[PDB]
Amino acid sequence: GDWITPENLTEAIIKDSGEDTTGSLGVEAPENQVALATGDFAVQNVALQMNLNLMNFMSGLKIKRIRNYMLRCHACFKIFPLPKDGKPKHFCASCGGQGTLLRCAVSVDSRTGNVTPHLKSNFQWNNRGNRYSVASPLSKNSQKRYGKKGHVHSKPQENVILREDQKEYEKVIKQEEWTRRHNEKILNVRIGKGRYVNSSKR
Amino acid sequence: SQVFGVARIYASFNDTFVHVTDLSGKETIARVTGGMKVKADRDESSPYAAMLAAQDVAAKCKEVGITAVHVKIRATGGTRTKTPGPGGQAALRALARSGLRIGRIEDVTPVPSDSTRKKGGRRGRRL
Amino acid sequence: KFESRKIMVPPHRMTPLRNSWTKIYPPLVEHLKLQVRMNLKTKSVELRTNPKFTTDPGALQKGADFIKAFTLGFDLDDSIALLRLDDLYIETFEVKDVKTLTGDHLSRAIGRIAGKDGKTKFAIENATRTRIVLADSKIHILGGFTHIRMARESVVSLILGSPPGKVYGNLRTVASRLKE
Amino acid sequence: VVDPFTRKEWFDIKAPSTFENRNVGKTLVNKSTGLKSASDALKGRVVEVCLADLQGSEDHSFRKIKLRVDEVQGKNLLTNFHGMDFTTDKLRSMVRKWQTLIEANVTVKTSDDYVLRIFAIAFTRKQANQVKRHSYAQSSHIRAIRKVISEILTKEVQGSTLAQLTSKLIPEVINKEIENATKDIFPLQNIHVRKVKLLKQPKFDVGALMALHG
RNA sequence: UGAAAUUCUUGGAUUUAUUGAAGACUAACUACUGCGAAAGCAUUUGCCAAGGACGUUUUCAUUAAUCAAGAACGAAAGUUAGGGGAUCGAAGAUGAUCAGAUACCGUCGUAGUCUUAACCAUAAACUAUGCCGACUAGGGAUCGGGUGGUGUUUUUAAUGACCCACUCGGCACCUUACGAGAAAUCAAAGUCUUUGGGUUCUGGGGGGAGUAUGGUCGCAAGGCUGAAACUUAAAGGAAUUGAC
Ligand SMILES: [Zn+2]
Repeated sequence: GDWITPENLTEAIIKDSGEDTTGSLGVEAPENQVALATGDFAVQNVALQMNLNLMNFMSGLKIKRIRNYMLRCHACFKIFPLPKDGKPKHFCASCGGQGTLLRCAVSVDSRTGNVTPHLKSNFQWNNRGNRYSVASPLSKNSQKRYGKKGHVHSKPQENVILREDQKEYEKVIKQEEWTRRHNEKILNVRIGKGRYVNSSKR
Repeated sequence: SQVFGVARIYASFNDTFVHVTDLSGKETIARVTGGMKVKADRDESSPYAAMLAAQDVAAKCKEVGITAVHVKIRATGGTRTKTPGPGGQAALRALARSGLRIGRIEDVTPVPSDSTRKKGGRRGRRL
Repeated sequence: KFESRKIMVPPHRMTPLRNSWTKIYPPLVEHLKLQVRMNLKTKSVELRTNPKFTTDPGALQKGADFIKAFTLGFDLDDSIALLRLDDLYIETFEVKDVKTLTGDHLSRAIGRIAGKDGKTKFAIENATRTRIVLADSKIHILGGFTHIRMARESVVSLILGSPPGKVYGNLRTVASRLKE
Repeated sequence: VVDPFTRKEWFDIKAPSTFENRNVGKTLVNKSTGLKSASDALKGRVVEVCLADLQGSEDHSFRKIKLRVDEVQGKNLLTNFHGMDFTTDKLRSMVRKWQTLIEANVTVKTSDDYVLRIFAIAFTRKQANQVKRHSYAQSSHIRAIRKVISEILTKEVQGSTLAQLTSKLIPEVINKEIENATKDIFPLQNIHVRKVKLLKQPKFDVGALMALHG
């Protein structure tokens, strides 16, 4: 690995944000009247295709082409910017596919202004856990399990999350934010069933 | 020169031993045990007593001229329990602050491939 | 001039560590002034002391103990007490040390410690000011020396088979004696 | 009151030339007398040292060496190889759920007719594209693997010396040979020679010992 | 140990180091995995004989299902004789008798625990669910075998390991209720007042009582079979609510 030290600490903290502290990371490449030095790929992405000038502040040269990562849904083939927590969202915002977003290598050119994905030509698809038995809400079995006490507010006859706009989903995303802030100042969840749903748990 | 010794710590219920030897283990430089530094049986296992014993050993090492020490930590093992108790943890903390250098550290508790019968009968016994 | 300790993380704990990594090194590097790195070649973390900017010999042990508690499975905010306080210890044992029991007898025994919804474990951690984790057959108890013993002697009686109701009564007695 | 440490004398331990650096450390004995000689108390007296010290590289740190004192001269203790072992923490790191543990051992005689016993360990592993969890082997495979390993060990001994064997263990070249031979049977990982224990040894001579020193 | 005493020790206990002997056991890996009629079975290698499933355009041609009498096997403890005798340890001999969480604790130790040759025939020997056959139901996980793939890797083929689809057999799981049930619950505990696929065993309110007596098996301890007089209004199952 690499040693963290009390001198290096601030740089390491920035690296864990995902920002390029080194400069020239993945760089592949009216006169010079303005230039921008920045280490954030999200800003760089906008700058390049608007035909702005980017400055490699580690070296003093303008950048024409760069390679980085973005998300791509393999169902509908649409491309999305990588969120700043650095992992996929659960649902595709276009087609509503569940878990279909994969991180994909991408290149950008000032010259063309276009965006190009790079695909692994020998990809093997994994299909473990795509299909499984799930309860139906209107079965006679379900109506017996529901019980005689009406809606139980503790252990709330749990219903699985399967849609983006299901009201159950709205709670978990905001509650996740709340628990984050509470725990961090005091110190100062998963959806679907995963691949192995079909293997019995003792 | 550092001139390494080796420290053997044996912690159990009821008492703790600190012990230090030449690198070959044949010659013993100092010992002292928890029961030497306290007035009553119920206190022999306490962490407090273990700290005193470790401070005493550290002094005598410097007098002979030992300046660094490897450490081998041990529990009773065998058919008994395997992990060093808090009285052993306390002794290790005290040595680290004594100003001796600590070399490599290793756990040497004896574990059987498979054992003879444990004392206590079929109904179990309060450990 | 240099001294270090290397300690290893077992695989089921690996992912929790990654998710927390940005939380644990700032307290070590700032408050203890140690230096640290995660060595993914061997699934270990390494703590190293620089003699030029460190305060006292106790720093290096505190750091290792803090990380050691985390790999045993204590919560991050429970482990952090080992940086702040000075007299906390860990004790551990496994149920086969108390009584030899094997099949469904073994499963029922650890169920008897947790209790329904964990409520029995939660009770023990309140009547004695301590934290408890159950990692299959092994129990770890974190706390002060005299509190640890009070916890041990009551978890033991559950695995010897006493009914939970009888144990709740004992916890009431111990709690009042601490009040005195 | 004797205060025995006034009576003690220090000596230096010298490792044989097979290892990188040879100043191991010091030991002490009570100062000799005409009544009985100190040298009889020095002979034997095994010493255990981390291999990462002898070679000066930290990647050796999980292996330990035993050295036996055989000769005394000039307040130097001159020593010879006596055994090898793993640290107990490392061994517990390897043993994990959802895989098979394979062991083999054999007893064999060197060309200079030391008699020793040697232990090997290996674990099964997943293929890069596996999807199932637990990577177990069938018992027909385990016998075949165990047979191949025993064949290799019994030909790497009958190397010309006990010393030559030591020169093989340090760079751990034996691990790579087993890797190639089993490649066709099953994918394996963490192949190691775990332990060497010396059972019997020839009648002593000084000639060989001095060749390993100066 | 909750606290302590009996006990061991300046001839050196406990602790450290180098060697040796004996008897028992087979950790981690170890799981909602495997094998066997059941009891039950886990270190390596060799020999001996047996077994299920699968594959089959091989062979015989009803040779089958269940089962009184009768027969083989049957945990632990226990009995008779020889061997062995590390550990633990009914009985026995001893230390303390204080203290309500730790209220049952410490030391030594006979038979036994292991084995050879004969006995015994019990267990919550439990899935508390007799065996054979047909139908009502679907999914993907796993163990063994087989078929297909322009599939991946080992390598330039074959084989091995892995991936995808299909199929026979097995230990389980999730979903489903035409149904069943007093309910808990149930892939059988379904196809039963719309009552009949074949066949073996057992019960008839609670005690007296698994007692007495006869027989039979056993060295013994005991096993198998097994009453009546008399007495009594309940004993029992599942599931609701919640006093001081
Ligand atoms: Zn999409």
